[PDB]
Amino acid sequence: GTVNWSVEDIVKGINSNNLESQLQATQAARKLLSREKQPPIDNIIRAGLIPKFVSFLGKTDCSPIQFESAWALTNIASGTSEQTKAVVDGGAIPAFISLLASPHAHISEQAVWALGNIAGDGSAFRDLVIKHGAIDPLLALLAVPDLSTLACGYLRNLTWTLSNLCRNKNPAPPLDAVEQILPTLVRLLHHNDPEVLADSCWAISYLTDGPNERIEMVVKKGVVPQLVKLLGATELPIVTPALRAIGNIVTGTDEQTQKVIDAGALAVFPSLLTNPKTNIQKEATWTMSNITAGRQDQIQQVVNHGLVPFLVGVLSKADFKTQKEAAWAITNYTSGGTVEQIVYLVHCGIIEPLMNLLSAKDTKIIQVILDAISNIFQAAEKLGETEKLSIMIEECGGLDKIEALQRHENESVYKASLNLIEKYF
Amino acid sequence: ARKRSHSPTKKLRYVKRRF
Repeated sequence: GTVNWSVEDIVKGINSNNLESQLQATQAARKLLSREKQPPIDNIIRAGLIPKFVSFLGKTDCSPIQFESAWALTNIASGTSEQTKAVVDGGAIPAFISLLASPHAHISEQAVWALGNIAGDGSAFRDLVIKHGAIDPLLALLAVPDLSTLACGYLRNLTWTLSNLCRNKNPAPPLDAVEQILPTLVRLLHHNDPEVLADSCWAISYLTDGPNERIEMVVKKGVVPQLVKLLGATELPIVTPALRAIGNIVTGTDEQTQKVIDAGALAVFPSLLTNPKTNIQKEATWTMSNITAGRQDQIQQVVNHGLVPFLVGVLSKADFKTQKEAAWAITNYTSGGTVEQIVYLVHCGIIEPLMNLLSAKDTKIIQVILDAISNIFQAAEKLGETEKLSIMIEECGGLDKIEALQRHENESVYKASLNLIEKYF
Repeated sequence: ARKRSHSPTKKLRYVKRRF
């Protein structure tokens, strides 16, 4: 019927002025563009079919051709950036926005999907979709008393498209658009569907990946407790974006970090810092490193939750990137901590793994470790116990590593190692 | 000690095809 048509036949059917022949040719095009392997998007574009599809988007009296052309254009916009640009150049954005209010739910859902692709191309097309006025009808589609009355696929598509509207930087989405979207996004963040939750968390993570004002916009909506709850979820697709959002939030001010701590986030990190998935471990260690860069009371809350031994463990054995994040966490801890917190750090057994990591090839981690060791030595000086720390470092084999680094190619490593050896060894 | 922001994503485009 409409299966395995040639682009020639599709073009002849769409060039006929018989709306039913046009409909069947458009369905054949949709079926070609929906094939698993190498859909012929470039050939369809070269045939000049995008303007015809966009015109078909406005055939209110023929809902089937609206649906077929919307699907075809969605799949074309899912290709390269040049093909999404081809779709946009045909005028598809306002037509899809007009279709958002279609009485046919499948047509509205397809329009949502297409706008999601277009906005997902990048920040320019994201802002252009916003300028054409998509947010208001999109949100109207979600203005229901209970989200559970909506079809699951429809709701997932709406959530994904909104997340794409929140995505990308340079520039970030317009502030007014973010404020207009956020309430619905929180409501979705409280939904029970795992995919909706994952996409909502990803959107919140996008919105929190920026200056402190952007983070404040999100945290004032009260999302942090729900984010922590989702941090404790069993589904990795939910935990990953929730952890990303929590990390972004703790990159902000001390009060936003304190909001994260007050919600009970630290109690989840014993599992996260031992999670079998390496990415979770790395992101959790980065989050901990940003939390140890906070106030001394926040470092003390890290201590009270028994998380210093977990940092020692990650420093002892983990993928090298997680170990680098842990070294950063240790250096921030030692930079901002009290003498008592630093001696507690040493009592947990940090010196030996911190020294074993001086074997690495990365220069920046070496500099970070040497800075942490200098801070720990300053604490030991204030206690008059420099010789005990030096004996510890010498027994570990760390003095060998430091004296070797005296001959390192980088200037800072050279000078830091020589300072340590001149002042304490 | 300064807060260290997350590294930029290398996934610049997020688009989906309907099969």
